Amino acid sequence: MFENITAAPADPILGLADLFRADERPGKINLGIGVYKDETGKTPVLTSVKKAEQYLLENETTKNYLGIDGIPEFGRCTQELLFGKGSALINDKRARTAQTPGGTGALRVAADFLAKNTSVKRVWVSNPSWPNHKSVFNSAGLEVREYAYYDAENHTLDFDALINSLNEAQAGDVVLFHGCCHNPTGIDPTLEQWQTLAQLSVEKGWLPLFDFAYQGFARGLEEDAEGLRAFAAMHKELIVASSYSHNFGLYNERVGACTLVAADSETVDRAFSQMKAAIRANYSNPPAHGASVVATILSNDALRAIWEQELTDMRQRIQRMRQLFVNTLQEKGANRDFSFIIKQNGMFSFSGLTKEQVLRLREEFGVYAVASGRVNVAGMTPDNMAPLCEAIVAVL
Amino acid sequence: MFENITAAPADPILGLADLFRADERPGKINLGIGVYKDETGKTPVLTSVKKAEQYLLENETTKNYLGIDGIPEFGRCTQELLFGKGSALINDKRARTAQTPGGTGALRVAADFLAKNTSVKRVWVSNPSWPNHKSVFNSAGLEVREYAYYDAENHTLDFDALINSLNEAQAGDVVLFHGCCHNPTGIDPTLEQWQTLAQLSVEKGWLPLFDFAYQGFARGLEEDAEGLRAFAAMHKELIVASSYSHNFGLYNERVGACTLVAADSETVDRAFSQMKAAIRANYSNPPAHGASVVATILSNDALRAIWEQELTDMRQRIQRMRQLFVNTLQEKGANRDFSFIIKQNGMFSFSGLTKEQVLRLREEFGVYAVASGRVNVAGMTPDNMAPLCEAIVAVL
Ligand SMILES: Cc1ncc(COP(=O)(O)O)c(CN)c1O
Ligand SMILES: Cc1ncc(COP(=O)(O)O)c(CN)c1O
Repeated sequence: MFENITAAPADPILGLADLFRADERPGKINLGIGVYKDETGKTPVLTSVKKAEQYLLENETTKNYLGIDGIPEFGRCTQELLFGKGSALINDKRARTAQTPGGTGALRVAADFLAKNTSVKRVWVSNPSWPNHKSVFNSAGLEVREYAYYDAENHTLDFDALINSLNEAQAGDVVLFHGCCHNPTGIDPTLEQWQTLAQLSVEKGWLPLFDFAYQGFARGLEEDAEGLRAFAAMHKELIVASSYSHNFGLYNERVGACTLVAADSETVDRAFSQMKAAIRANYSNPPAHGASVVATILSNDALRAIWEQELTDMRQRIQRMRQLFVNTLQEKGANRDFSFIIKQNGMFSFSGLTKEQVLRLREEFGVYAVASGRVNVAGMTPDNMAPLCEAIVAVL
Repeated sequence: MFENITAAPADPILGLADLFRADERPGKINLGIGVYKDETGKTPVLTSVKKAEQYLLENETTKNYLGIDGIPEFGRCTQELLFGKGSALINDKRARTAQTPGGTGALRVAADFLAKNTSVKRVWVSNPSWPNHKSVFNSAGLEVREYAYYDAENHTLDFDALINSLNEAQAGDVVLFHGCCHNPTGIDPTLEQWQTLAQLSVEKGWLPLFDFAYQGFARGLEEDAEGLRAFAAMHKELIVASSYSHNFGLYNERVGACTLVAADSETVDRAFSQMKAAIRANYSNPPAHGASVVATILSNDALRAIWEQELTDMRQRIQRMRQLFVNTLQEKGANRDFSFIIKQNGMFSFSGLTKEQVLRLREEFGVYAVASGRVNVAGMTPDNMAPLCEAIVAVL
């Protein structure tokens, strides 16, 4: 049966790690990572998270299955985090949240629900986007189309091209929006541009799908949701796939949510029963540990206070590294203006390097970046900043 | 979109649960549960699991992503549990294991791998089987056909009718086998029958898919894989979906595995890359806590000794209840012969009640069982045994 199964290509983010590990050169730097890293080069367990795990160790009396949709307060809490504490969507019971294995899992559940219960045939993703986007929608049997987004010349959101590619793009098509900290560009719409897109979205009959993987990493917990919130005000229907992998450092516990909103309560319950039937035929019911940690933090005000500070420090570390990257570049002799880096948000940016400059830094120097020129600013430390910058000045 | 989504039909097993917590009238017995309960009626955390979780609290320094296929050690220990300590499959490197979200998640990733990389169009499951088998194979786009299994009259394995229905199965079809503790029947093949089914499988060209959700609950760890191991001896290729939800009490942490064996290592390496591509497009990589707990216990001889003892006592509790149920039925005055309960394995048996006898049992009060007649013997305690048997005698 398996004799003539072909190999499956190297994953563009994952494949680079092996290459790295296996290189065993001295002062090598990996900017191809997809995880926050602190000043010392590591990805620690948050203190709030370790305190909430001690609590669970002492209080759990059973590991009996969660409901198909998970922990209830996990769902109340992510609804307030996404839509704000007094949202009409919450008071009018127009939203339903299922706990899922990570943001990727929420995205696959949304895709299987849409494919099996709806007329959606196509989803529009930005060019560029996180490459596993195309694979979850394609696995569910959905066509993915690309809209323009980025200006390589100016390192900006070329809004006009985005709006023009989103023409025609039929009523009943899904448009996927990154809520904040665009991966791979770090270029986000302004609140005026989000409000325009929201208006255009209801004029055109699109179904907005927000991918929210990085809330809290651009400007703040509430600021980062204004885009979503501008759509949620004008739309009857909406889907949000969020992750708690980054803002809680819970990467391997698979903590995310898939939120469904419909015009009203009765319609969200009918549509959410089919979302649950899609979960049941995939993994049945969700991972409890990671999500229990999130519900314990978010609901205990001491713990939450400490988590918010831990998140603020992760956000400020990335902003320091963005200023220090372009300053050191100007100092070591960089030939080009790289100030756009300071404008961009979260852990990713396109460095503005050629595929051949990205192989030059791997081969010659210790520097590892994704072929696209995407670097992760959290991989830079005040310590490796000068050898990294000398190496890219050398390939400019 | 969503305006006219129809409600999903209530899940047979899970739908009874809410009717149960809505009754709240006094000495209600729920025998429709899918989990082990002890003499208290509780589903405890194993103390071996509490001990391994504290070790993880003290020793984890990161929650950074696992590989797509999960924890290594977890994979090796799963293969020795399944295939035995020195099996040629492990020494020839013919097997590859991916850590998965539960036994249901393993079934779904085997199903997407099979639907996307293979000529399989059908899977044969027994009649009866766990209701969710049809649904995960169907969500992957696979046809499920049914082979005969149970003898309603004699309460046995109708072997002649199973061989016969399986002659309709073509080469390149996957046949699904419950490894031990058949759900809902609890009727398992003898080793002589397993060996028959293996030989016949080799010459007719079936692809074996074993679902092993209860290893250790009928006889013992090794005794329970005896059937798997007869197929593994003569087959080039096979797939095993296993769960650690029941023998470890790790239900809501979603701990299972999917094992691929092929003719040789380079073939299973090429096919396993396609399996990992299917995982990546589903939930990206697996939940760490539960599998970390399984690998810690299995790795350490002290913890593994305590676990084996905890599994022994669960297995002996089910066996005592099977005995005490047919004895109490006898002395409470049952006019049917329930001897067959003693012969069956693990938590489930068909009681041999009609649809209208289980409805009246429930309404005329107390006892909740699946419409099918399926009873979970671990929901019976020495305390509720006589009123339960009272009510069953009352309806024959
Ligand atoms: C845009 C985007 N969406 C979804 C995800 C997935 O999140 P998770 O790690 O929980 O799968 C990522 C990766 N972190 C992402 O960058
Ligand atoms: C036969 C069978 N297979 C698979 C599963 C699923 O196991 P899990 O809960 O780990 O997904 C079950 C349910 N426990 C089952 O009874």
